[PDB]
Amino acid sequence: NSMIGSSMPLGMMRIGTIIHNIEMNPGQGAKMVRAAGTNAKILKEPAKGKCLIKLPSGDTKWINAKCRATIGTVSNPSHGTKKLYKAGQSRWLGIRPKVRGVAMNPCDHPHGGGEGKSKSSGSRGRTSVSPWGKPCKGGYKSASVKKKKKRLAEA
RNA sequence: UGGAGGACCGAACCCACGUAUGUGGCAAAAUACGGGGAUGACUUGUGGCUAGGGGUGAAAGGCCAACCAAGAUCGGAUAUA
RNA sequence: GGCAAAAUGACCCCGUAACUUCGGGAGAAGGGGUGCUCUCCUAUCUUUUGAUUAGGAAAGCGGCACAUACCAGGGGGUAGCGACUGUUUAUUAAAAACACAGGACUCUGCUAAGUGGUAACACGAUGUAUAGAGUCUGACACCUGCCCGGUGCUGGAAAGUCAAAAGGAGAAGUGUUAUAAGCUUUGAAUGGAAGCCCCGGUAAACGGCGGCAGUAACUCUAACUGUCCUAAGGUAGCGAAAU
Repeated sequence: NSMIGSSMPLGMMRIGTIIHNIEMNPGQGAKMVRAAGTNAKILKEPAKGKCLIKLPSGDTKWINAKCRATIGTVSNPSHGTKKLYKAGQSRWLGIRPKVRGVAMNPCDHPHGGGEGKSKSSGSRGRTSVSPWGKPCKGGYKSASVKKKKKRLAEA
């Protein structure tokens, strides 16, 4: 009897199930997967406090057994599918119009300038860069690779 | 039967497209006649916030007290030339 | 440069094309009618008494003229750019500029990434990958070729190469002594993470995408091949174009 909407610690949870609304620290409060209809999935139960979970990001983590979850995927699966159809919809949600790089005068974004469209060089030009010299394509992480690799190689 | 629309025509309203006027003018940016949208990414009143290598920008090097590729005013300072 | 000026305009009726995303084009275009008088019937109307006001029949009646003044769309055919409504250089540029929903890539497992500050801390967000940030393009349809050699971004192997801290052992100054003790100066074999070096990965990352020389019963050109070079040698498509 694993029934939908119910919660419990993972210690009373069986392998292969589907879950959402996990909490990272023991009882802190559900901060893991929460969005409209997105489902994690457990992978095993070694009785060492930890439980290996596969998250929607594809990657996986270990959560203490005394932590909790909610059976079944979150509600409302379509929201990730509904395509808006004008500008007013964004505006209502809260957005404002976002301006690109190659538009701004060079004084304002590293991609500026040009007499007509252009951004960077054929030798010099580094890549496409954020407003603060940080590059955004290629797999860039900016020395948070330290944190990533530490928490990974804890496996 | 219903009454949706970043729907339509058109005053309030805002905005500022063309011509002519004016060019110590009525006015240090207006007027006449025509123009565009006109339930929406709307217009507005009130009061609060962001302050100069900074703000803010549906991005023009635009705007920040009538003159911004770095405000105003004091001071270094009778700067230098 | 038909700029301006002119003209069309209203209501009712007739009828209305290409095209298509089948919602629209569309007030498409193109026409007619519009006054008042009495009568008839119709409705309607309690504002009581039966008539009055409007509509639509049908007969007059006058004017050149009957939305008579004021008010009030010029329309059609076809390219380019942009999908459009929007926004912008207050106070010479409102556009093809910007945005825009739509698309892809990259980053983030939550003390989330990213941002402001020194720093607490705040935003992110009383949000949790169908989420948030950045980047390029810009509805829709058809589609999106080749190159990772360069710049960047990135994974990774042991090798050497390592800066500093760790520092052998020499040498040297001075000390009876002519050079032991001792202090001191310099040293200086090993030490050394990243990175450098190397091998990879990336083009909806920044970027680049060629020459020659012969060759057919008309020349031509070359379907054919020989060729030099690259990392790769411009595919679909388009084309004296905003080029």
